Amino acid sequence: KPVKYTAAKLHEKGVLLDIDDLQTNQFKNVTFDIIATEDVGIFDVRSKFLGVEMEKVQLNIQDLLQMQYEGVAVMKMFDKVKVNVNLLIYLLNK
Repeated sequence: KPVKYTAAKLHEKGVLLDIDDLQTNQFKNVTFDIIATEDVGIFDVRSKFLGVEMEKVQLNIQDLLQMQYEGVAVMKMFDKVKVNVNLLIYLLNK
């Protein structure tokens, strides 16, 4: 069962900082599905644009925790999608 968040909701919440080359009036057209996997630490994240899956990434919460240890606040969850590490870890653990 995917948990779905629009880019706009994640932007409002502070999880998402920006999407390169997307006007903020297009954030409503971007949706992220976050899907559990057979590993408790690993999440399958799909990036959709107007209902179409454009890319996907597997995120291991331990890789995020390692970032929280270089004192890194933000990452690029997709080459264009900047996200806040601490808020993402909280989201994935919720």
